[PDB]
Formats: sequence, C-alpha cells, structure tokens
Amino acid sequence: YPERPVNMVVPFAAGGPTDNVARSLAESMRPTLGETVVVENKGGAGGTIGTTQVARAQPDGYSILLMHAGFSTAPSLYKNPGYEPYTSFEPIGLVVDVPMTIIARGDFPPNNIKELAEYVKKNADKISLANAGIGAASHLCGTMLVEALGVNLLTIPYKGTAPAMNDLLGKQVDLMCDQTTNTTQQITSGKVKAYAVTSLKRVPTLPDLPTMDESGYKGFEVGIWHGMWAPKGTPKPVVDKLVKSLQAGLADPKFQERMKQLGAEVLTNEANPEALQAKVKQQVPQWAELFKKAGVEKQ
Ligand SMILES: N[C@@H](CC(=O)O)C(=O)O
Repeated sequence: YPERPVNMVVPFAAGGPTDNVARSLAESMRPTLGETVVVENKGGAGGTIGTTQVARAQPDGYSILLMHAGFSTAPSLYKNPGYEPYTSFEPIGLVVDVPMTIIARGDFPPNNIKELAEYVKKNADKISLANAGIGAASHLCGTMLVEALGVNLLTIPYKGTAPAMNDLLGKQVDLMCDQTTNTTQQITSGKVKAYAVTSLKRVPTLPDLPTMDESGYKGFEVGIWHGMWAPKGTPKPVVDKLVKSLQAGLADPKFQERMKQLGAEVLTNEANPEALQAKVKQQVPQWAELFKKAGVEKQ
C-alpha cells in the first residue's frame, strides 16, 4: 500500500475552501505516500453526504475523507447524519485550522461591523444569508451570527461556498460567513465587503478586519479545524502509512506557504489519530450545547 492512487473525498463543491486545502495537501503528500492523491468533490447536505460516502467505502486505504469541524456539528443537526462521529472512521490526524470572515456583496450598504449589525436588524426581511447547507462551517457561523444579531433571515443553502461565492459576487445573495481559504482572494481585491473575522486575534493577512470578540460579541470565536479519516477497519499498517504521509504533507514548505497566504494555521504537530479523536470528542458536545441554547434541533 498504496499500489494505486488514493481518492480523497471533499464533501463540498470544487473550488471552495476545503477543496483548496485538499488540492494543496494532495500535492504535498505525494513524495511520501508514493502515489498520487485524487481529490473527489461530493457536495450535499452540509458535507454529510460526502462524509457518509467515506464511512461506507471499502476500508482499504484507497478512500479517505478530508472534512472540517462540520463533521462535529452534523451529529447535533441531523437525526441521522449518515455516520457515527466516534466510530465510523479510523482517524488519521488534524490538518489545518481556518478562521472565518463575515462578508457581503460588493455593494452592500454598510461599511463596517457596527453599521452591518444596525443594517441587518433594520432591514432583515430584505436580506439573504448564504451557507453551504446544515452542517457546514458557513452554517455554524451563520447560525451564530443571526443569533448574536437577534434576527431570522432568508437562508440559502449551496453545495459549498464556491457556488455561494459565485452568487455573492453576482449580487444574487447578500451576506455570508466563509473561511479565509475561500474569501481572502475576494477581500483583498475589494470585490466583496468585509466586516470582521471569527478568530480570537486578528488575522494577520487581513489586518484591518476586527474580530467579532473585539466588536462586542464576547466569545464569538470560530476556528474551522480540518481532519483526515479512513473508514472503520482500515488496516493498522495502512493507517500508519497515511499518518506518516499526512505529517510529511503538513511539514512541506509549499503547502505551508499556500496555507499561510490563505490565513490557515497548519496543525503540523497534531497530525496523529489521537489528536483528531480528542478534537472530535471535545467538539461534538460543545456544538451540541450551542445549538441547544439557540433552539436549533435535529431534523
Ligand atoms: N468548507 C465548505 C464550506 C462550508 O462548510 O461552509 C466548502 O469547502 O465549500
């Protein structure tokens, strides 16, 4: 192992934030894996369809999952998300931690986060919020945003924030929370309005955006960690090979440069099964409590 290419499933549309991470990582893992990694995009239901696909795939090491913190929210959002977060997989390791930006279409009237809150409260019924479906990173942040503002908004789900971004750029949807691996490009060129970040400290590549925390939203912190998993029952030597390849992929300079430019923190020393298992163990109950408090129930 591996004696043929390894398929890496990204549960979202090509060209978006997780796809960007996946394609860079696929390249960086190659020298150590000793085979090419082929990215497959499988969007739908906030990432649960793609996650489920890998959960049900042959445990031979030729199907692996690259998925983000939505892996941990979906079990509190769906009566049956299609997988069991603690047992459906053999965890390989953590990958990156990506902050989010609150953005709007380029001609959205407010120019800052204070004015945004005021505008959304006053004009709520005229405003659409985009996300990548229940279970997505943009869904989690969007939920937190409308809760913090005390509003209910028309909410439009997409198979990823790549198609959502298309509509935002096209002025077909108004407001979105999305990861810097997808938004940096559009923010720095001035193509979208940018209001705030969801990190505890400012994003150094986007230094003029205040955190939500410093903007008055105490504890409004969202970091979209990403993990890599194989299906339950994948042989230990195969998991071992995947761990070694992931570690080498994260330690690679080209990968790290691209991640740095996109505002992603590389979790270089946390690319091991135990770290990912611990992350999932902590995160599922954390988001469960958040949704419970927001009155957001399983469906
Ligand atoms: N990470 C997703 C977007 C999201 O979950 O909000 C994507 O790659 O499209």
